[PDB]
Order: sequence, then C-alpha cells, then structure tokens
Amino acid sequence: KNRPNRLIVDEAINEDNSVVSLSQPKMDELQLFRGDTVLLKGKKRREAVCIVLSDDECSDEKIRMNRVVRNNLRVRLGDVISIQPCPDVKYGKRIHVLPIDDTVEGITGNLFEVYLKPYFLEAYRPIRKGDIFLVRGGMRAVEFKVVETDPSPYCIVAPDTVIHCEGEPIKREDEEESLNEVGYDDIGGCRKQLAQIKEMVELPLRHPALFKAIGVKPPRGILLYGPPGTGKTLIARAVANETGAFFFLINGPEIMSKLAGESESNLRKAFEEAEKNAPAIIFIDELDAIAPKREKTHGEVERRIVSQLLTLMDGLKQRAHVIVMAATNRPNSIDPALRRFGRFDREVDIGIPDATGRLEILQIHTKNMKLADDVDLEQVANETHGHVGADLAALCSEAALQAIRKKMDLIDLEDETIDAEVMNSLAVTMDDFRWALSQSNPSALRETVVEVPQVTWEDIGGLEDVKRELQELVQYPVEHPDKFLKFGMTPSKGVLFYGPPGCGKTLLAKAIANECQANFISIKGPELLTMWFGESEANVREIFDKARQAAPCVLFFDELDSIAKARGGNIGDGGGAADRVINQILTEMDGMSTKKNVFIIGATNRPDIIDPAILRPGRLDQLIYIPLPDEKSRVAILKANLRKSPVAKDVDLEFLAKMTNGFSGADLTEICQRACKLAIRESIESEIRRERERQTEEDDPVPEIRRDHFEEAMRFARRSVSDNDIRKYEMFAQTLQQSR
Amino acid sequence: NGPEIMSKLAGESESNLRKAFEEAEKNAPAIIFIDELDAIAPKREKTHGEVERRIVSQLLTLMDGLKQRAHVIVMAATNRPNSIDPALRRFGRFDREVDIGIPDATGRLEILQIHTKNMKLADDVDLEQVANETHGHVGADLAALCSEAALQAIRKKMDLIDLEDETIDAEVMNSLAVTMDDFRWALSQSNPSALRETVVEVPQVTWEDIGGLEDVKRELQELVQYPVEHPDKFLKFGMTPSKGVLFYGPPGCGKTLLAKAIANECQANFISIKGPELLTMWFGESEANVREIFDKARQAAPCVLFFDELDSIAKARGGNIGDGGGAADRVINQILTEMDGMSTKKNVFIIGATNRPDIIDPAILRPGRLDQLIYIPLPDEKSRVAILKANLRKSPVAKDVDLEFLAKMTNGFSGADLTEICQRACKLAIRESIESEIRRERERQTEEDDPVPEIRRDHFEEAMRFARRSVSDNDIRKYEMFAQTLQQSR
Ligand SMILES: Nc1ncnc2c1ncn2[C@@H]1O[C@H](COP(=O)(O)OP(=O)(O)NP(=O)(O)O)[C@@H](O)[C@H]1O
Ligand SMILES: Nc1ncnc2c1ncn2[C@@H]1O[C@H](COP(=O)(O)OP(=O)(O)NP(=O)(O)O)[C@@H](O)[C@H]1O
Ligand SMILES: Nc1ncnc2c1ncn2[C@@H]1O[C@H](COP(=O)(O)OP(=O)(O)O)[C@@H](O)[C@H]1O
Ligand SMILES: Nc1ncnc2c1ncn2[C@@H]1O[C@H](COP(=O)(O)OP(=O)(O)O)[C@@H](O)[C@H]1O
Repeated sequence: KNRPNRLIVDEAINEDNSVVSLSQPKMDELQLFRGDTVLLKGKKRREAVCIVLSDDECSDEKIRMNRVVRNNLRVRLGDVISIQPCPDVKYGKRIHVLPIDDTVEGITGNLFEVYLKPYFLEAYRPIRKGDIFLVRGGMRAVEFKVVETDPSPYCIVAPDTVIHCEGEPIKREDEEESLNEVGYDDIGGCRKQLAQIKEMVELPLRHPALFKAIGVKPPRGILLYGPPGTGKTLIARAVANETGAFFFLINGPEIMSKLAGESESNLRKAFEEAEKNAPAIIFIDELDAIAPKREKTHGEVERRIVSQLLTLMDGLKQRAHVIVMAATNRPNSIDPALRRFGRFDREVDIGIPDATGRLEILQIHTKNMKLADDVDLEQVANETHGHVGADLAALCSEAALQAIRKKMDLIDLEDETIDAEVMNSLAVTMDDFRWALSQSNPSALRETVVEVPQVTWEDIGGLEDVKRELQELVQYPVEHPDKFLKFGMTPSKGVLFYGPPGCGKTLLAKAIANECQANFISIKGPELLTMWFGESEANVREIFDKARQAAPCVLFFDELDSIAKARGGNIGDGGGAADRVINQILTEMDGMSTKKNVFIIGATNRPDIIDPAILRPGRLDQLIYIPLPDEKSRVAILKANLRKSPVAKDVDLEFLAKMTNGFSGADLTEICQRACKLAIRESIESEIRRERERQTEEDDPVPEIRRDHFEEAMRFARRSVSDNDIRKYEMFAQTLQQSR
Repeated sequence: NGPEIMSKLAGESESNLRKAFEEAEKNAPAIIFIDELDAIAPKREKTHGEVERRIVSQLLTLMDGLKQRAHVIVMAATNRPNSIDPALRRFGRFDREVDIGIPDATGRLEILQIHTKNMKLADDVDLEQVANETHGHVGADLAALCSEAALQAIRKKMDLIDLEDETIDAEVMNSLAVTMDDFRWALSQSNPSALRETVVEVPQVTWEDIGGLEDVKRELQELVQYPVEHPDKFLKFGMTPSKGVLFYGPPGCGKTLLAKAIANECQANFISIKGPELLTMWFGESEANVREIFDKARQAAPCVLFFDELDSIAKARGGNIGDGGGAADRVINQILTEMDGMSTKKNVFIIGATNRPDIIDPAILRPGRLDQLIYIPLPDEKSRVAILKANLRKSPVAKDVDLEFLAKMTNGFSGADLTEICQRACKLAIRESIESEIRRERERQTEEDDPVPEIRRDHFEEAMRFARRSVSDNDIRKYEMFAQTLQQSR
C-alpha cells in the first residue's frame, strides 16, 4: 500500500509474552484504544495476534517487539511488518495445546494444573492456531504449541473456557530453532557497549549486497576485551544468533592440543568452512593461548603459528562477507604486531558492571526461580560491591541449593519421592541470600572502578558561587563550541582545588561528574606512593589510556602532596622541589587532544610545597580557595548529614551551630556518629534489660536522638585545625601572587 | 611478505626464496620488495632458536650473490631502523636510507583530497576544519575517518527510509551527500590516535607575531642566515662560523617565538625537546636516546634543535646549594659529547634556553659549542602595545576601546600576563553573552539580535582588578649583575 503501515521491529521493554507497545502519535493515527486486538503480517505469510498498549518510550516509526512472537512470525531483527486491527474476536470452548518432548525432560506428575491453570487466568490472551508460547516455573521454562481451536482460526481466552491438553508431545519440525538459544534478552548491564557493537556490524550482515555495489571497506578486525568471566563468548554467540548468520567457534586451547601440521590443517579448514557459508562470523577466544607477548615465547612452533595466523588473516582482504571477532584477557597481553591496520583496528572494552547492571543481571537469573515475597533484590544490589556476573550466577545457584538443602531434602526422602508439584511450592528466602552472600563469596576484583557517581549538589551544604562557576568552568564549551570558536579562545582543561583538610574535597568533584553524566576514575595518594617506591612508571600511560577509553570522564587526584611530604618536609630530603611521578604526569598530560573531554582535577592541602611547574598554562591553572564552613553552611551541612538518620524534631541544632566556629565538616559529621553510637548502645541495653526483666513485647523506647547524646558528644568534641595554618593559607589572600 | 615465508617449513621456505629470486631474475628489468623484515631478520639478541639464523644467513648469501646482476634492485620496509639486525645494513647490501615520516596539515589536506575524490560532498563541509583539528594522525586513520563518516550518512538517513518501501539503486546514491555533522561525530568519538612520538614540521609563527625586539631579530638573522648563502666570504676570510647560541632571560618573555620565526623564515624543520624529556631521561638512567635524537636531527637536515628548560636538571637535585654533588650531571655532558663530534657544515643549528644563567654548568660555554649570549629583557611600552595588538588580532574587539591607558600603567609586566588578561576578559565577555542569550531565550519563549560581538572597557577594568605581576625586582637585579660585571666567558 506504501502507506505508514510498514514498520521496523525492535526489542521490547514489556515483560508479557504477547503484548506489543506502541507510541502515541502512531496510535492516534491508527485510531485505536488500549487493549485492542491487533494483527501483524510479516514475511512467509505468517500471522501474529497481539494486545496493543501505549508508551512514550517508542519513537515515531518503530515497534517494541517480543522475541517469542518475532520467532513465531519466522522473521528476525531488521524485517518489516504490517499492522491491521482485528476487532471481531469471540471466546472459545475448547483449547488444544501440547509440549515438545525435547524441552520436557526429567518431568513427572500432572502437567495441566501446574502450568496451564496458573497461566490462563485473569489475562484475556489472544491465541491463534499453530502458535508456540513460553511459560516459566518449576526452576524451568517450557514452550507450548497449539493445534486446534473451535472459533477457527483464532480466539481470545478468558476464565470462562476450558483447555483440553490430552496427548503425547510432538517432535519439532525442521524450520525453527529452540528458545534455549541465547539472545538479547538475557544480558544485563552494559547497554551502550551492546549498542555500539550492534551499530558497528549491522550493515554488512543485514544488507550484504549494498557492499557488492559500493567499494568501501568495512571494519573487519574488531576486538573486545574484559576481565575474565564476563561472558564474552555469551555476547558473541548472542549477537551471532540474534542477527542470524553462520557461526563457527575456534578455541585456543583446542588448537594447541594437537600436533603441528594437524593444527595447521585445522586452522585452514576452519577458515575454508567459514568461507563456504558466507555471510558468517568467526570467533577466536583465549588469544593469549595462541599469540602471546613475544618476549614470553621461547620455543619454535609458536612463532610459526603466529606467522600462519598473520598470513591467513591478511589473505582474506579479498573476501568481504566474513568478519572476525576475538577476545583476550587484556590489551597489554597480546603481541603488538597483531593489532595493526588491516588486521585488528577497532577496540571495545566490556568492563565490570555496576549496581544497575548488577540489578539487571539478577533480574536475568531469577527469571524462572519463583521467589518469595520477602526477598529484596535492592539489598543485594547495593551490598554487592565488586563482583562479576559469573559470581552472581554462582550466588543465585548457591542460594537455590541452600533452599534445597535446609527444607525439603530430608523432609521428603523419609516418606516419598520428589516431583514437580512440590517444586511449585518451593520458594527461596532472603536468609539464604544473606547466608550465601556472607560466606562463600570469592570477590574477583581489586582493580580500578569506573562508574557514574551518585552524590548530588544538595548533598553538600552551601558553597554556592563556587559550584556555579565550576559549572561555568566545565559545562559550558561542550554545549556551546560556536561561541568559543567565535571568540577564538581555546578552553582551559585544568583546575586545582586547594584548602585546609576536612572541607569536603571529594564531594564537589562527585557532583560535577554526576550532573553532566560523566564517568569517574579516582587515584588516591597511596597509589602515588606505591608507584614511586617501586620505581614503576609504566603504569601512568595505562591510566591515561583507560581515561581516554572512558571518554568523557573527570580524573581525580587525591593527596598530591604525599610525594613531596614523603621525602621530608619543607626542607625535604637531599633533593629539591621536583620528583618523578609528577613530571611523568605532566608529560602524559600535555601531549593529548584538546577536544576529547578528559578534564583533570587535582587536589591538595599544602599549596606551598607543591612543584610550581604544574601551574603553567595549558595545564592546571584555576585556583579556588575552599575556606572553613560558616554558620549557614554549618546548618546546611548538618541537615544534609542528618537526613539519613531518624532524629527527633524537638531537638535544636542552632545552639551548637552558633557555638561551634572554626570547625571542619568532618568533625561535624563524626559527632553525629558518636551520638548515634551512644544512642544505639542505650537502646540495645534497655532492650536486653526489658528482655531479662519479665522473661529473664516490643514497645520501642526511642527511635531517635535527644539532647543528652549531643551534649555528651560535645563533651567529647575536638577541633581539628589550628589557627597558624589558616594564617599560612591567608598569606595567599594577602599576597595574591599565584602565577609561578 | 615476511609472515608468508615464515608460514612454511624450512626447506619449503628455502625453495620459495630461491624461486622468488630466480623469477625476479627472469623478467629483468624488475623490482623486488620485502616488507615486514622484522619477521624475517630481527635483532640478534631477540633470536633464540636455530632456523632463524640459518634463514638470515641464507638471505645474506642470496643478496651478496646478485652483485653480478645489475638489472634488478631491492627495496625493503621495516618498522624502525633500530629494529633490524646490524649486520644487514652495510655496504654491498643496504646502503641508502630514507624516512617517510608522519604527514602534517598540508599533507593531511592532500590525503583528504585523495579520499573524497568520488564521495559527492555537500556544500557546508569544510576540509580546512578537519585539516587543522586533526593533530597527530596517520593516513590509514584518515581512510577510516572518511569511511566512518560515509557509513554514518548511510546509517542515519536512507537505510530505514528506503527499506520500508523499496530496494536500493544508484539514482538515490546520486542524491546522497554527507554532512559536516557526521565529520564532527566521527572525529569526536572513535578516533584512536596512533602517535605519541616527536613531530617534525615547519613552524607557522612569523616575525610580525612578536612585537618589537627588532635588533635582536636582525642580528640573529645575521647569525644563522648568512653563511648558508655566502660561503665564499667566510672562505675568503677563513673564519669558521659558530653553530651555537644561548638565549637567556627572565621567565615569560616569549622564548619560543623567535626560534619558531627563525625556523619558519629560512624554511627549516623543527624538533623541540622540553624539560620533562630531560627529567624522564635522567631519572630512568637511560641515555641511549640522545644518539637517536641527533640521528633524527641529522636525518632532518636542515633543522634547528630547541632545548627548553635546560635548568631543570640543575634545579631538580637541589637549588644553588644543590644535592650532595657539584656543578655537573649526566645528560648535559652526554649532550656535549654528541655535540662536538659532528660535521661543521651539515646545517644543524643548536639553540639552548634557560631562565637561570648562573647555576648552569659553565663547561657548555666553550668555543666550538654554545657561545652567543643574548639578554632578553622585560618588555617596554612600544613592545607592550605591539605585543598587545599582536595577541588581540585574533579576537573581535571594539574600536572605541583604548589600550594605551593600561599600556602606560602596566610597567614591569611579563608578556604572558598581558596575554592572559585578554583571555580572562574574553571569558568574562563570553559568560555575559551566553547568560544574556539564555535570558532572552527564557524571556518570551520561556530571534538573534546579538548584544555585543566584542569587548568594552568593563571587562578590561575587572581583569585589571584581577591582575598580578609575575616577576620580582631581585631577579632583575640578579640578571643585571651580568650587565654590571660583563664577564661571560667561563
Ligand atoms: N558536608 C560535608 N562537609 C564536609 N565533609 C564532608 C561532608 N560530607 C561528607 N564529608 C566527608 O568529607 C570527606 C572528604 O574528604 P575531606 O574531609 O575534605 O578531606 P580531609 O578530611 O580534609 N583530609 P583527610 O580526611 O585526611 O583525607 C568525605 O570522604 C566525607 O567523609
Ligand atoms: N607576544 C608575546 N610575548 C610574550 N609571551 C608570548 C607572546 N605570545 C605568546 N606568548 C607566550 O609565551 C610562551 C613562551 O614561553 P615564555 O612565556 O617565554 O616562557 P616563560 O613563561 O617565561 N616560562 P614558563 O611559562 O614557565 O614555561 C608561549 O608559549 C606563549 O604562550
Ligand atoms: N552479565 C552476564 N549475563 C549473563 N550471564 C553471565 C554474565 N556474566 C557471566 N555470566 C555467566 O558466566 C559465564 C562466564 O562466561 P564465559 O563465556 O564462560 O566467559 P569466560 O570463558 O571468559 O570465563 C557464562 O557461562 C555466563 O552464563
Ligand atoms: N598517505 C596515504 N595515502 C593513501 N593511502 C593511505 C595513506 N596512508 C595510509 N593509506 C592507506 O592505509 C593503508 C596502510 O598501508 P599498508 O600498505 O597497509 O601499510 P602497512 O602494511 O605497513 O600497515 C593502505 O591500504 C592505504 O590505502
């Protein structure tokens, strides 16, 4: 018809297996309501009946499409479908649905009331003939095929019908695949990297003939890496099985497990077999087993194997319908002659996930688990700092095995055997989650983390003008390069905080990285000391390579004065005013691109004994005095700390605010900690006294703090900063020369 | 190709190399090409097995045994000259040496002119922008950049517009152009810059970019430009020319600009070495790098070699008291030893620079070495107005503003201070203009009458309220000691 009814498929955000979400101007163009019965026609004359729903997440012309119904239509991602309303659907009297025997194995008991009757209630579901849907439960996920309906050829189902499920399972026909093949639905986290790998490879695989009409070379050597266990083979096979090409898998240890000429014949026949079924993808994992760093290679057959791989990958420039993906452990653990132009050009890091990614990975792995009601995935989302996803698979399987181990093993073996009806009753508790998270958790990470921070501007009290002109200093030229191009001034890229210790030096950097949606990689002082004492400075280049790879980002140096204080004070050691790591930092600083959005933030508390070679233009040049807090900042900081804890309202904090002057913010965030420790000790002792009183039940004495704890904490209080350091810093206010 | 010859067995590789040289003998005249020589003949210490030395000896015999023939010629290509076996590049085997090097902005413009030949650009695309904004790239990155922008123009418009209705032909490929937005997008992300090493190019700053300092410029022109054009006069009067010059002065007086102007006017290459390079060669105790630098310098003939912050190695191990040592170090005497052992006429002219002329080693002030001393003083008011206009020529400024008030007020100021105060005022003006822009946007709309494209007296007055001198008086007296005393030989 060539009208807007020809639409492009996508992934779905909805979690029902038969609903389709669409946008508002599109749905106002088609004149429907919510919950209408809609019909989809695609390729090879297949049909889909669905419920339509409305969402603003959809764009102008796309369709949020589920995987089981897109495999029901026998189409894939990148195909076009046709949309028609079918508003004349009645109810049925008999429903014929039956499994395929290849996915129901080990199963005993009745199948009908355990799955079908928990499914076909309360959801009027549109079913057409020959359809295969998918349900979960029983620690499993089973698909189901329908055969016959009374209102031919489709109906909507309701509580007011029956389903006749009689018969034996039927073998799967030759055309479709199973649904235990992995896909785009079961990879939690790292959505941007998946989008980048999706957009980089879509054209020569979905439209191969276009590059048979245009001679422009696509990128063919694309290399992803990451710390191990993160499922690089999983995402590789997911992209290859989702976009629909021929797959073949070369693993490094198997090729090293043969003789010499047998390995040569294996690699040659593998590349010929990948040539035969074009278009196709090819995958080499554990490249460290095949082509290591050259200094770590000692024999003779290994260099011959690496030269064989170089000739075999240079000799497929003529072909353009295969593409090579590979996976190592680290980019510094490959031979440097391999990753060059014509062999391996594109580079992508997977990285470790974060709390949102951990929540999504946990949402993947409790899909067919049948949780309880008291289990709280936000708890084990926030309490699981520093983990990879295979540890999360181990954690979920460990909690499931603990629920099998405590109740229902010895309860059942004394009387009967085990079926799936009692597997329906099995849920797991949060106690097994806390038990599997307390012990038996080998945390597989000690390295540097990269994430967006969470502290916002309202978490720090006051300091308002400094926040707004820092916002001027970073936020402006990334949004308006035309004004700077008009006035010809290149922007500065350095800023140097300084101030007395204990004034909240990390919080403003966290707020700037959180508001502009920037990554964050921090380096403390102890990292500088363990890079100085070991005399190892081939690590700074790795840090700034990671920084450029995490573009955009803000790089935070904490305790820069440690290397100048460590070898003596202001007299110092026998040396002078320079060192090793700081000039290595300058040399790797000034030799990079101006527009790459890597913004370097330094910090110290001793601004006099620092090397003045860092205050050159083109480097760190912006100085901001961070002073002691004032009383309005004191009440603001005190409320911003006390917002987490339950406090009383009759207590008054302006007495101590008007009393305490010249105090660090760290002191006024530890005195509340001291008072709350005193209150928690008082409450637990009154708890054990009322327990031992009549019983040798819960009327809580107080959930908050009174004036007594604050008065005793002020009797335990202490200032942290002397007056002479304030005069040493106000020397810079009196003198004002700060260029060099 | 090297990897293919290493991909066989031993006698098969021998038969392959022998049949290759016989086949190159058959169709004389012909050329022959061996790339990735690092795969065939590496450095000898990195070779460990047995068949590799046999292969290298086979190559040496096979190239010595074609001296009788004269109708073939061998060209080869490695990665680095320090990564070949040293027994290979000798007389009778490999005599001539030529560096390709990295291109520059003119070369980048020409390479981009190569790769948009059949591209059908738009009208708004500006190749000068991505010529000047692409510092530090090789040409394969430029091929990747042009193909990436073309793939982005295929990815945004015309993929999903076309697949919903019809198929793809070339009549719609005629309508396809690319925009500059895809160029900025492919240049912002997905640009692995493949270079960190030293660059060699002609500079662009001319004599009019620095204000005043006229007599010093003309007798420096006497010092460098004269004997390359008139060797007959020096041969007549028998004096060999000096080849060293030592700038010195207080910090912040434009020390790099005169060196850039001399290298730009006489059409000379330029290789500079800052102070941090001297510190990372001293602390690591690695001095097999100076010889590489002067080999690159002789290979870049003619050129001018610039040392910046020479006083870093004398200040780094203590001040004028120093460390436990004395008045010498390691890198500077290595510099002297590689300096005096080279040809007089090779047009390698060495320019040194410091800001502390007293604590430097006086062994460098010998004849046949750096001997010419030029006091670079503080700017004067005519140099102040000249330097201020030479900085402000880039920015749009108003004409009713007057700069001679602050010029007659500011005395004893560095040129760096009077090129950052304009930067501070223009940051203040760009903040004022962007806030008035967002206020007029949020005023009636919650269209473009520009309030001001230039600077008024208010920004300069506030920048003078934020102004600061950078040099004290006692350092001027410490330098004018050399004017009062005048002994400067050793
Ligand atoms: N509102 C606040 N005001 C001040 N400090 C705060 C505030 N909120 C949190 N902090 C604490 O301040 C820390 C930031 O370090 P900061 O206290 O400024 O350095 P420092 O204490 O002066 N030097 P040091 O403690 O030895 O590393 C954070 O880690 C918090 O523990
Ligand atoms: N007309 C000018 N007069 C003075 N300085 C200028 C002028 N034009 C540019 N400059 C700046 O002067 C710099 C040259 O270094 P220079 O300022 O002489 O060394 P220095 O500032 O005294 N010592 P340092 O800044 O610590 O490396 C250039 O990089 C420019 O930023
Ligand atoms: N983010 C994740 N999503 C889904 N599964 C994961 C994830 N991370 C780890 N896994 C599981 O951990 C295992 C590790 O992946 P694998 O391909 O074996 O990596 P490697 O071979 O490098 O250890 C996989 O079998 C996968 O099922
Ligand atoms: N200056 C240039 N002019 C034209 N093409 C270039 C240029 N630089 C790089 N290329 C492209 O980059 C690729 C790299 O050249 P190549 O011969 O493969 O070098 P190597 O094998 O040493 O990487 C070539 O295919 C070439 O088309």
